[PDB]
Amino acid sequence: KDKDLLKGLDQEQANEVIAVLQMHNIEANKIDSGKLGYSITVAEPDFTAAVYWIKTYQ
Repeated sequence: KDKDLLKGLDQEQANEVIAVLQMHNIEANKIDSGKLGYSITVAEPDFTAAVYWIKTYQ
C-alpha cells in the first residue's frame, strides 16, 4: 500500500495532491521516505484512483 506518487514534493506542494485526493473522500495517506521525500499514497486496490486524480495535475 506504499508507492511513490511524487518525488521531493514538500508539504506546501503536497497540499495540492492531498487536496484532490481528500476532495473525493478516498483513503489518502501522507508518506515520508528517503528517496521519496513527501508523497501521497492510497489504499492498495485504489491505486488506480490516485494516479487518475493526478492526471489533471500534470
